[PDB]
Amino acid sequence: VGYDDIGGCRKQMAQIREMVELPLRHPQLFKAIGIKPPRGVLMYGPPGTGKTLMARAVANETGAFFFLINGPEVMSKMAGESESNLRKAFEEAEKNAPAIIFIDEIDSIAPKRDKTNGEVERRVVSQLLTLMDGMKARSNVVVIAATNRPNSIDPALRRFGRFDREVDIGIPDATGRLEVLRIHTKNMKLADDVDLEALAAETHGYVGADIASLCSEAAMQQIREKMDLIDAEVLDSLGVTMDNFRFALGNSNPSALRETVVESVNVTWDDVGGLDEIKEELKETVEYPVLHPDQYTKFGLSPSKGVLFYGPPGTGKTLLAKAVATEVSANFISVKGPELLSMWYGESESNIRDIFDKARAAAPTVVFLDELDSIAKARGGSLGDAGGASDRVVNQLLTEMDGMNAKKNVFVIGATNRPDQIDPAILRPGRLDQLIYVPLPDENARLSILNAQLRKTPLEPGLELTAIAKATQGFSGADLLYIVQRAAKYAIKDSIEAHRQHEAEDPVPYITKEHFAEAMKTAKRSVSDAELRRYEAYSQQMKASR
Amino acid sequence: VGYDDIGGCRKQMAQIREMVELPLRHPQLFKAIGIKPPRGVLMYGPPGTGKTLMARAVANETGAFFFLINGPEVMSKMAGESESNLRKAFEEAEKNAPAIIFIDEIDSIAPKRDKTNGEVERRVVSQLLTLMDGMKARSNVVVIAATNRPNSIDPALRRFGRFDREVDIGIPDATGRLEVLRIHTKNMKLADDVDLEALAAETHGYVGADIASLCSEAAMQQIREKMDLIDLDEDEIDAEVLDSLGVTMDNFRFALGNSNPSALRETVVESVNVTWDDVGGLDEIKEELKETVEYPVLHPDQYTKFGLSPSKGVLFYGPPGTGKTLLAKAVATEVSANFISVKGPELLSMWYGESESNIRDIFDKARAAAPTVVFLDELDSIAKARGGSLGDAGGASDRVVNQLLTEMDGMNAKKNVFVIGATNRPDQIDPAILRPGRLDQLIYVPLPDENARLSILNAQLRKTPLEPGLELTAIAKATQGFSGADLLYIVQRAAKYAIKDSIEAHRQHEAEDPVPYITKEHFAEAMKTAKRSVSDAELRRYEAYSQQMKASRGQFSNFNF
Amino acid sequence: LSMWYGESESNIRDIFDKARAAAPTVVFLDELDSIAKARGGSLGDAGGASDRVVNQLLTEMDGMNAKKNVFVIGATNRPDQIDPAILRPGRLDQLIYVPLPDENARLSILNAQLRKTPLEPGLELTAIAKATQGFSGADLLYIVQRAAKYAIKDSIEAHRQHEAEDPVPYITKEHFAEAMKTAKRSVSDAELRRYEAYSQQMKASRGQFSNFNF
Amino acid sequence: AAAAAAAAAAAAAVAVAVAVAA
Ligand SMILES: [Mg+2]
Ligand SMILES: [Mg+2]
Ligand SMILES: [Mg+2]
Ligand SMILES: [Mg+2]
Repeated sequence: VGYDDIGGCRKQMAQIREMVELPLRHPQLFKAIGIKPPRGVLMYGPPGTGKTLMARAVANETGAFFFLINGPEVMSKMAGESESNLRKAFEEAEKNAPAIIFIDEIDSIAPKRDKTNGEVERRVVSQLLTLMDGMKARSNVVVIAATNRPNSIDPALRRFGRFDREVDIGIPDATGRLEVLRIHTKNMKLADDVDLEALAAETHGYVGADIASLCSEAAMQQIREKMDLIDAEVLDSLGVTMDNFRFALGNSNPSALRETVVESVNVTWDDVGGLDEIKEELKETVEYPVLHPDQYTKFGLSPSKGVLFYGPPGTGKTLLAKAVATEVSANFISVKGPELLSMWYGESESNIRDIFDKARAAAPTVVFLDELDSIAKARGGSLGDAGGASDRVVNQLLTEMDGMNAKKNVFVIGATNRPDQIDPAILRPGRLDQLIYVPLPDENARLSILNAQLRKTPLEPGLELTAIAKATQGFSGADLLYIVQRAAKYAIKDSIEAHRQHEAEDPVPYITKEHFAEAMKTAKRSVSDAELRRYEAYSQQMKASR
Repeated sequence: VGYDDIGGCRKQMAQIREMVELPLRHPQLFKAIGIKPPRGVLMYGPPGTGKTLMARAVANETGAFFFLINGPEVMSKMAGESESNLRKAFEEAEKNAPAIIFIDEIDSIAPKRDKTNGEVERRVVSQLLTLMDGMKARSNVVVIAATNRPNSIDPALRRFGRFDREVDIGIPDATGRLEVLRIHTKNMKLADDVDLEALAAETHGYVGADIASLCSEAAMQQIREKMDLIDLDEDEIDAEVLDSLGVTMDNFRFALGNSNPSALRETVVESVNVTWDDVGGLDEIKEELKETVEYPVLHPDQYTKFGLSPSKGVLFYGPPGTGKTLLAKAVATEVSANFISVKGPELLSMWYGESESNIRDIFDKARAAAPTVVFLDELDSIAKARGGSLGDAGGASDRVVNQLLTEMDGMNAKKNVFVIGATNRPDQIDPAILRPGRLDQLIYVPLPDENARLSILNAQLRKTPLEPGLELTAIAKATQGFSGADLLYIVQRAAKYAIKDSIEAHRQHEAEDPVPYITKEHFAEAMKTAKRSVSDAELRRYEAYSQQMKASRGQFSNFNF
Repeated sequence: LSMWYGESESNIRDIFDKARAAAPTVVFLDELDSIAKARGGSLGDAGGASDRVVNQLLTEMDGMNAKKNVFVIGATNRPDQIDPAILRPGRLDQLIYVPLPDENARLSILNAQLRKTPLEPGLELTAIAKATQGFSGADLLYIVQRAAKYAIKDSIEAHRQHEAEDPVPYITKEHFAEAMKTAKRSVSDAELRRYEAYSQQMKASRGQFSNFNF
Repeated sequence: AAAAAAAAAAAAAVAVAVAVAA
């Protein structure tokens, strides 16, 4: 693998390239300018970005000797042997022509000295320090490192003369992902229909090996679908369609977020009835920044990020969250209400900051904070442990959602049932801009909800739902779902009865008007009139403020 | 190397040179005075300060025999061989002329015997101790040691006879950094435009090993600029381009703006782009803060002539989304001192005492790399009324508050560390931290007035193209109760409508730049859903607290002598 | 304090061993209420480490040891959190209350803080002392610092004018007149009455005491 | 002739954590 194999990161590639090559190629310029070049690099970033690949590329391309050092391979049990191994490695490297040394996973070798209990780790840390910096330290020997946890390294190691510059090999952009796809799909025979540009635009958080996994999975899917269809000429008809890549992309997810993946639930924009205005506003707010950033940068403003749905229970806020998670390109991070909390001290805030760090790392991302009544509450409670942690968590939320961060397209979606109990600093614009009220559907909204729910099911040709929609006047989408469930249960009971009678001696491939009439005589109207009074009072107070 | 290479610490230079050279050049004075000179040196300080350079300079300077021992170089697998190596080293050093033994990284050879649990390290420490001071102690042999941590050394080695004198090779001051710049930029082909005084002024926490990095990467920037287009020839370089190699001031400015002190390398804050022109309104607060942060750093001579220490701390309180964090960002951007940013509970840990360790570490780094601006966002998390935590979480919050108190005001060296606090609920902060000496001035950041709102709009729409016929005075007048966040929301909604119109128009045009700027109708439609963020009850609490502060302040107004 | 098990008490033992080794020694325990709190309060604790720490302090400051002249000084502003055992005579016998300064004490403090600063010949501090009633030493320091800041501002603008074409050899009356309009009292009446109640409860402990003859 | 060799690897330590009640 040469430099051509590495792609998606041009600045860092140049940074290592110039230092490793130009001093070994034309030292006349350094002799003329009278300064020696830097001789140390520490490559860091999230796992699987291509650090080892770039090291391999420079090793294979440069004519200088390459020596490989692994992290734990040098450690031993005897007293004074790991340091001997390092000395042997360094002296062997320096004995020959100008060379490159690569200490893979240095964070295993060299943690902070003060925060370790052993002794051999301290000795080997000191040995590294002395080897790289000391009397007659190095001569035409370049050292490169790779790690995933830069902060967990001895600060005495992060100085000029040891690791002169710390290049950040982070996730690539859309164009970088485009070149990664083009690089990986260069050897496999592809079909003409698929266009890699759309795939690169669709993928957001995928880094390096994630794209390699995508390509491998698409090829495997193509092979598996052709291998089962058929029992020399088969080799000629080997082509990977756009459908294979779409399958792989739908079934995949970025590595950093794989543990936070949500179970796939099939919901689409047509599956949610009514709420057309709210649906359109949400679509605008979501896909405007991600699909058209050129307009936003032309106008020189940032986009609104946060949204909050509030209203009676069951009206469809979590359904809208599901619909978004299914029908937006950005990554999704779902969280239950108190799911982040912990009994230990200073861990619920660590939980919040880790999830936000992952979200803003794999941007753009939609974080769905469900049931904010638990996390947010109202800061300044009833003293003691009634507020001791409930305030620290809120403060961490505030400072993570707004303050001392880089704007990186992270949209927080809220969902509550009693928003009057939410801390007022959370509701502020710039944290949760939109205060959307999701009211109980009216007659036409209920008709739309019924049609949406009955999308995929047999219906009698002469059956109308207008009577059902109009005969409620107080119901919610959950109640309409309950009516539909009871009707389906009675219809399937009739079907089982008919099947049993036929066996003893499709009878009903559709639901009937009498089935609906029999099912509807026992309805609920779950939302009470006091809750409606409270919600109306809150909404009109909000409008008065408006 | 030579005696001029090590610059920035002349006092330590002379202190080492005394016993390294004078007892070797002319011992007649010591034989007259009757007392032998010291024969033990321990150089300690933060990494990169110049310890190894001082050892190399001594080796190059003295005509005496030199013996360098690296730290873990002595240990061997055989039982009883490390001490044999030490014995061989010391006997070889002593058999020759009056020699110097340099032991680098002594924290590895010589840990405290009581805390270690192995056996070979204890035996090595005992061998070293008896070699340094026992029967038949030494014969005109001087031992030099270098370490980054002196507290992790055996107390028996920190004694007269073994290591009598400990020199502290510490961070250079402005003059020392100027000397380091002059030393490190004396062999390269520099430009005529360079004033090293400005560079030594603007570089604050650089330990002297960072000056070399800054200079080298600045030179690399210059060569990159003169290589990208003038001469990209992999084969050979013509001599003409080499002679046009001068590292310019713009290159040095770039190098300074990219680099940061090695000490604060971990806590580097990702760059955000806020400007004093980006922050609308709050002109009085802006000037006051600018003075409070610039006068002690730019004019130390004035303070030293007046014999008084500057005021350091400052707290911001007010309704949320008024500009506290924005002011913090602007400070971090365009002040010349280092910045340390921490969120509220960011430094808490489940382990016992680890939060206290983190607080101590960040404040020690802050005073080490001073002048430094530490921003404490949302104090209400880490600093609450002590004793009010009846529901006990172990009482660790009280310990955190005590540590903060006695780290901002205790047994310290009175270095330049300024603390900005930002909260939106000051009533929950302990009274013992709102005192002068920790957080002197308490600045109320109130809701914008008409002129403040107009200025905020002008600042937010500084770069966005606008309709020539548009006027924001009506927008500023219409609100009368909004905050900066609300005005930003109005602006963003206008942007949203504009981008919607632009996208749909472009789509229609492609089906078969119509909108080059936001318009009056866009603003009218974005103002239809405008809302106040802060209610009156919260405003009532803030005004009541401010009135209480005025009661604490209003007794004087202006008096007569 | 330390995360490990027993290392807090090990550190305390080491510090006090050094103190009694290099005697006579002075040991300053800043904010004693942080490490020495009343035992048993913590419902949820880290294995009772704070209780073990305070017990270690108790045994080392009074136990099976000698009196090698080691003087423990504590400085805390919350004497309610300190365990009663520590405050026993023979461990910390002298409880000194440091009240707010009176008129002559504020005058003394101002002179002490202005002992190295050039001053206007005609400036008198008696008015400032008479005008600060509830102030503390920190507040008087803040007043002085603000006056110095205004003096430096005037010096800087004067030097700027001089460069455009000592102007302020010393601080004047105006720098105090303009610097004391923002001064404020650090301690409120709630904390003041809390400390007064604490002092009076100790006085009430001294019950039925007067100029009595044996 | 035979020979000996020394080896000292590690041990096991104990940490202490703090919990929060409600
Ligand atoms: Mg790797
Ligand atoms: Mg739901
Ligand atoms: Mg060195
Ligand atoms: Mg803020």
